[PDB]
Amino acid sequence: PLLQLPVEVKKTELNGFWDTGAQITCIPEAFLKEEIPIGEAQIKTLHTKLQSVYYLKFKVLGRKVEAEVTTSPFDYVIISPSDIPWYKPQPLELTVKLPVQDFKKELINKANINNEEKKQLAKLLDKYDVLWQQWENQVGHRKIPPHNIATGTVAPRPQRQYHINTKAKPSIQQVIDDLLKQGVLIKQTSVMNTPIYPVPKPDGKWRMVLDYRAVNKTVPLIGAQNQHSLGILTNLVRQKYKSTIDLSNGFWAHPITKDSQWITAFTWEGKQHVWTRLPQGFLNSPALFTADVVDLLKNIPGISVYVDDIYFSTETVSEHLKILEKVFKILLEAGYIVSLKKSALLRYEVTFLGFSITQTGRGLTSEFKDKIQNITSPRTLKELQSILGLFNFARNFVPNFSEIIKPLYSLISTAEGNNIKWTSEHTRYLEEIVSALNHAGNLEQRDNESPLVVKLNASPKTGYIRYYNKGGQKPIAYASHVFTNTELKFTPLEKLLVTMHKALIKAIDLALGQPIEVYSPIISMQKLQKTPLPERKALSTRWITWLSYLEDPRITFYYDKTLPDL
Amino acid sequence: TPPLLQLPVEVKKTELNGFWDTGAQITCIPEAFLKLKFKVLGRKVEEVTTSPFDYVIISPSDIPWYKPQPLELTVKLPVQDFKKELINKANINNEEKKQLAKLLDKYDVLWQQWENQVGHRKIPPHNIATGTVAPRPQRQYHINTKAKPSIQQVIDDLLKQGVLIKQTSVMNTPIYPVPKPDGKWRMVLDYRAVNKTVPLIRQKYKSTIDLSNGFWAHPITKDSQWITAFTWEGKQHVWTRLPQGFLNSPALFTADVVDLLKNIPGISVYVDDIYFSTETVSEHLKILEKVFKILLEAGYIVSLKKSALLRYEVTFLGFSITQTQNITSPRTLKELQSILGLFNFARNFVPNFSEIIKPLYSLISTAEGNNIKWTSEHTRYLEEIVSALNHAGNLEQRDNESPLVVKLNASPKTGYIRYYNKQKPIAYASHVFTNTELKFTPLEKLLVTMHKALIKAIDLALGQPIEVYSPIISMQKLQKTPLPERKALSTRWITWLSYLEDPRITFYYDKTLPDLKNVPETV
DNA sequence: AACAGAGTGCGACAC
DNA sequence: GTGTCGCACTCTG
Repeated sequence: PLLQLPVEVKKTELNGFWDTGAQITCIPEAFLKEEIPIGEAQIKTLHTKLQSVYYLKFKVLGRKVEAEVTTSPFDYVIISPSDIPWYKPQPLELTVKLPVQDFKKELINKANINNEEKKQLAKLLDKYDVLWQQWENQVGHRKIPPHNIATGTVAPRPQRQYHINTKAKPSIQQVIDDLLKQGVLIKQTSVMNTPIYPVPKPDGKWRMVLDYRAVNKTVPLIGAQNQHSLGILTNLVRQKYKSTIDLSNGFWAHPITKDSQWITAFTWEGKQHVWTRLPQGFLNSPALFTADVVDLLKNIPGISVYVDDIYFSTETVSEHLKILEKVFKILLEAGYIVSLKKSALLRYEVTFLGFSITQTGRGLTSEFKDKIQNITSPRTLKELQSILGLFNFARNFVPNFSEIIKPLYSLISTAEGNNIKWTSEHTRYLEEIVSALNHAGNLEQRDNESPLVVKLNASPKTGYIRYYNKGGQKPIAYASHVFTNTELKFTPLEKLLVTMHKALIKAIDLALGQPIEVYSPIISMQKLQKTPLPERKALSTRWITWLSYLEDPRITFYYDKTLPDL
Repeated sequence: TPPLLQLPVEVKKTELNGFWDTGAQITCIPEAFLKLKFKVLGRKVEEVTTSPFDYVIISPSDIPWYKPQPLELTVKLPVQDFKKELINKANINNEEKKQLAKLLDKYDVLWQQWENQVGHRKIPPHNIATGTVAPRPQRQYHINTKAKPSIQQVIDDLLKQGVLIKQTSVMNTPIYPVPKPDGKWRMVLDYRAVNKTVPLIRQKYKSTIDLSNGFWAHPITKDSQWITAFTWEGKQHVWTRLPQGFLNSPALFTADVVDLLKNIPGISVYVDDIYFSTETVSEHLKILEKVFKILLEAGYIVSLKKSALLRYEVTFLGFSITQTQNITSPRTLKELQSILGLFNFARNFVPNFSEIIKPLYSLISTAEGNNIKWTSEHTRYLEEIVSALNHAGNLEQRDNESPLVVKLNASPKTGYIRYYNKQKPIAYASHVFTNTELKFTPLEKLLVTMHKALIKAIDLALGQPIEVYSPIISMQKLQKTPLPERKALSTRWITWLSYLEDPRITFYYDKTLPDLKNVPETV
């Protein structure tokens, strides 16, 4: 199974894709630049442009052929099937077929559109039936040149395979046989060999990931920075109708060069196999994959893609359906497929990257709220760091989070070894955290076209910070700073100022080039510049940071006569 | 009428940039491969030799199917309307003005007719990875969505010319966008973490011709490209040329034009501008053709919009190129009081200061209230204190071995800088604020007087380190700023970042000499 | 016995 | 003191 056909043009060799939807064979423009056009016809593209028809001879699979071609936007050949009536690809048969008709039916009934709009929806999914995952372990075929992932200078030491869990050996076995049939795996001896280590899932199945740490040591990390879960969450748009589309087995769609394949080798039940697409557990497999998908969809407005999960939102369902179809088409020509089960399209609210995007705003999921009620008091340091780490996820949703978490954070230094000094008063602290997070509010998004309002204030012990959009009533996020020992000795103004400094470090990124406005209990900034030196208790290096903000043009300050306290 | 362009090549599973020269029928390729048959643009054919650089020369006789086309970007500037403006702005005699128009039109290949158009120097490419330890890759935050299509069009244009290519690198530099005056945005590359790992490298008729994006005309070697990488729309983009914001890119840029024009006397280039002056209009036009020819042959392109010529007045280095201390008397006690503070530094290095300064103290005390009476004799006793300080009073000569300390400050209408040597100063400075500068904020006033104090500083330094002392604070914070709070900077602080990234000069704030109300200099 | 990003705090050592 | 940079844990795909 090639699923890409060797095509030879002008004594050169490209790849030809057999497109049923191709009314005409296209061809890269570099080959038609010397030929004479024979006709002009409107040609269907993603963005129906009028192209010119040619007459060219070439050969596919080695057999001479010839017909009417046209210029292609890509470096590969789109093939009208009528141009090669002798060739016919066979269908696709793996192990377990999925209930794709059930996936569609489920996805429509959950859709928040009307019955007339629901019909428009139902037609669209039956139309792109070729786009949805139809078998277990079905992989797409990305039409990009293969990656050379073996960018190393020193060779890695081969690993002896260690123990595979017996409970996983049937699950991997089907995957390997399913991946072998689609050409993803190849039986091949190799210099390198790495251990296959399945990771569990909530369902009885198991994942194909491998201990690639030895290989990872000899390969440099790709420096691209295209995963920012917070930046997406804080900057996505939240109109009426929202939807998420989950790519399926995205790694296994990116081809890797043959010379780069040996580094992926692993041993399974006696024989040594070699990956052909980006394997899982490899250090550059994320950065390479997520680069391609985020590059593909950049021009789709209002979109947000995290690795293989795609969110967007519009106000009217009519536009949502147009953009949705545009997305499906871009994925299909690219060679990607979509898991319909993992995705949900058209709802007043949907959960994205661990938060629920309700019609009112970004909030904590019910699934998370159950996660935190169901914790017991910790017994070891690792347990303390897990309860702390889970709590930390929700930090932005309560005005004074950094207070109630401090008594728990302090317990890890006083603890010696893994044993910890938990008290009845300590458990009480744990309960207060959960109740505030239980009753925690709903968070706003960042208006990328409006100034950033940052309202700050401080008490003798800690300093509080809330962010808003100019005139916005619900905050984007909460923050607060516990004054350390050295900060406590500061004058009340210097406490306000070290609170402001810790805000602006964050608020500079939050503005996205917009202006910034500061509301504070400080009457005038100019009197602060001339505060007597025998009055300022903090060091001079802390006062150059604070005074520098008065010189930044992107920020102005304001006095707000609201909520003083001490 | 835009000019020709290069073509992508690839030989033996190796990606390379390729260039077309009409002359040679012998292609040449880097020798490292040759321990014949290869593809260019996708089509493949076979007669080569070795090349001087990592670049490839193609034989045009080898690829008949390829006929180059005029250069096409996204936005075409009105080249003729720029040409007529420089004609109409030329305060020169009319028949000569028409003759210059004829010369300007003759070189439609030197001017830029395309937004974000780049040139190309046939110089050997620059090895800019001259550090020893690699910079730590840097993280990136989400970009303002309104800023993306502006930057995307700029990147799309740079990709089509081959300036930017999509390549994965080990390193990564942040990118932050900033508003332009119009509705578009501008891309900034925050190369500080990169910069810290690499070693640092007049008459009647006047004119200023300004090269356009000269940085992007300098090829950089292939093994030095990885360090320039930034991540746009989730893919890493690598520069094939000197990037804006790199350390040694301004130095390597202007060092090329001064040597291009080394044989022409009287030139004065600064970063991106070119300065020439002549006695007549006949000589002025003869040098234009001489200078324009060198630029074309080398490979730059100049923007007619940003240039000015044949004017009795031009601007250059922030000043006015015209044709070919002291104060004003005080009115209230506040003016006189800020005078005493100005010269309070001099009590240390001047022997007879107490007696000269005694007039001032007596006037402040005798006249109660805010209404001061200052006799016309007091005005003359300041006339001596000015002239006494500048002439020769305890002024040490510049020591070429020691670093230079410069303390600057400004009044509302005038600016006052001074220079020491790591017991008394070297020399003094004075700037009167123009009508545009007079409307600035006191910070902005105190800021132009630093630029000007720094042009003389780099002159009087003779290469030594520099220490700047001003009432500007964020200068010193920007100098040493901890990396958790590094972040992005506002437009004004970028130009001074270029000065700041210099490991030789250091900025300080000392809090001395306030003078909010000092009467201006004499007219 | 896997990967990458985001986030947080702690903590030994630097200066 | 302020500051680096490695570690721990959590979340996301």
